[PDB]
Amino acid sequence: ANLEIGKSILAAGVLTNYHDVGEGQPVILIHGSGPGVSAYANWRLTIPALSKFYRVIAPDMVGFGFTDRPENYNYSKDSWVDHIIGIMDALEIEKAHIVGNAFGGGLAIATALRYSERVDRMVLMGAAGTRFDVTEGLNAVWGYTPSIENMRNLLDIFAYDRSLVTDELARLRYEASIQPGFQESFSSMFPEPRQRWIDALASSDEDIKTLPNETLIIHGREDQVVPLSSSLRLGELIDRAQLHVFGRCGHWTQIEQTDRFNRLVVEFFNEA
Amino acid sequence: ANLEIGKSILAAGVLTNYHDVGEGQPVILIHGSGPGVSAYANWRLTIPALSKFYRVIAPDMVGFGFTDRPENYNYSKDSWVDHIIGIMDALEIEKAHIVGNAFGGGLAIATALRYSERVDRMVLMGAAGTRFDVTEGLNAVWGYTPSIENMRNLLDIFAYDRSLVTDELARLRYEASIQPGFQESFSSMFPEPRQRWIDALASSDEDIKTLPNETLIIHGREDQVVPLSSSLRLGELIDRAQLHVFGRCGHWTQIEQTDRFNRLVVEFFNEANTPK
Repeated sequence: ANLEIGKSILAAGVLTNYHDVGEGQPVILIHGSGPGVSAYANWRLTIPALSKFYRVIAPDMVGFGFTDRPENYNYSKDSWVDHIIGIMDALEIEKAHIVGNAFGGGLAIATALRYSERVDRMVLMGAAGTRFDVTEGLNAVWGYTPSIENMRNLLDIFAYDRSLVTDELARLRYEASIQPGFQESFSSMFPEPRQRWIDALASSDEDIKTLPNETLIIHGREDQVVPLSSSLRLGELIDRAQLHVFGRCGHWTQIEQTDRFNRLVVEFFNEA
Repeated sequence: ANLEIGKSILAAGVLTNYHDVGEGQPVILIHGSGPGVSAYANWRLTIPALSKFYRVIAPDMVGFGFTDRPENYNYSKDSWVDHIIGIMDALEIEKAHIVGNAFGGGLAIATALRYSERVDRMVLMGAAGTRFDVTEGLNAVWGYTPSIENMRNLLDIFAYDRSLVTDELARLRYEASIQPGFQESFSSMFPEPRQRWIDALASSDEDIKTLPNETLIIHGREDQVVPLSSSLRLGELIDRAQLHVFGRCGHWTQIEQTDRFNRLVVEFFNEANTPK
C-alpha cells in the first residue's frame, strides 16, 4: 500500500507504478496474478538480494498494482507484453533478465518469444506459459471475492507451511484486494470458465523449443496453484534450462524459500 | 594411478585406498561403478571446492579403486554399506554428510537407512537407490571390456558434449581400467542379466519415504546411464529434499556442470552450519 507504491512513468500509453533499485545489468520482475497482488508484495524480499549487483525493475502489470486501469483496456497476453516492452522502452533498457512468477512467467516466456532481442536470462517460478488443467487452487485465486476470510484461506493455498499465513498477513493482503478498483479489474479478468485463460497465456511447444535463453525453472513440490507437472514440462521444452524443485514448499518459492531462491537467482545471473 | 592412489587405512578388515583433505564437518564422497573408476577420478574436480570448508573423505569402495580386492569377497549392497561405516569408524568419524554418484547414491541411501545416526545431509547425483529398467547405457558400462575404443564409447555415453571425450582421456581411463586386478573384479559384479543388480542396489519406496535427512538430488537431463525419471521418483519419495536438473548435461553432472555443481553442494552443506 505505502511502499507498494514506488515511481510513476508513462509506459506504452499507461501510467505505470514501478520499482527501480540498484545499478548495472537490468533485471525485470513480473509479479503473479492474484487479488491485491503488486510488484512489491511479490518481490519485497527478492529485490534487496538482486540490487546489490543489479538494477531491479519491478513494475505493476496493467490493472494490478497501483498502475492505471485504462477506461476500456483490453487485457490479453499481447497487451501485457506490450506493457512490459513499454516499460523497457520508457526506461531505455535494451536487454534484460526476466524473473516471472506464474502469470509473470507466462508473460516472460511470451516476451522472450516475441521480443527475443530484449531478453537475456529467464527465471520461471511456478510459471505459466504452458497448458495445464486448471487446479482447484488456481480457481480459488482467480475466483477470489473480498473478505478477510476468503483472503486468509486464499493465502493458505499458496503456502505449504500455513504457519506463515498469519492473521496480520491475512488482513493486510485483504485490505489491498479491496483498494479502489482492485477487485473491479481483477474479477473482470479470469471469469468462471478458466481453462481458456491458462491456454491464452501459454505458448506452443514448438515456439518454446525455440527459446535460446539460459533459463532457471523454480517450482515448489507442493505448489497448489500451478502444478509441478507444468515446470517439469518446461524443463523438457526449453533447451538451455535448469530445473530446481523445492520440497515442502508451496507456490511462493521466493517467500517460503527466500534464501535458496535469492541465492540460486543471483548466482544464476552472475554467470552472465 | 599416481594421483588416484592416496592414503591407506584398514576399515571393515580391508586395506582401503582413500583421500582425506580439508578440515571441520566431514563429507564422504562415494564414487560410481564404471570400469577404472576411483574416488579421485570421480571427484578430483569437486574436492577443491569442498576442501575449503569441509573435511573431505573420498574412499575407493571394495573392489573398485586401489583398495584391496579380497580373494573371495562377496560384493553386495550390505557389504559395501559396511565398508563405508568401516571407513568411518577407522577415521573416527561419528556423523557426516554424504555425496553419492549413481552406484554411490545407492550406497548412500542404504547407509542413511541402516545407520541413520551416522549420516547427516545427502547429495544423490544421478544416484541409484530406486528401481528402473536397465538402460542400454548402464548396460554398456557394466558390460565394458578393456580397449581404448571401448572406453571412448563408454565415455561418449557418460557425456552430453562428446567434445569432452578426447583421445587422451579415453587412453588414460583405459589404462586405469587395465590396472592389475581392476578388470578382473569389475567384470564379476554385474554379469549379463543386470536388472538384478539395479534392484538389489535399490531401496523400497517405504524405506526411502522414511529418510529424514536433508537431501539434494542432482541429475543431468540427458543422462544416458541412469534415467532422469529415477531422480524424480526420489524427489517424490524423500521428504526434506530438493531436486536440481541440468539441461544439456550427461550423467557426470559434477564434470560437465562442475562450477554449477560445486556451488549447489557447498552452499547446501553450508546451510547446516550453526555458529559458536
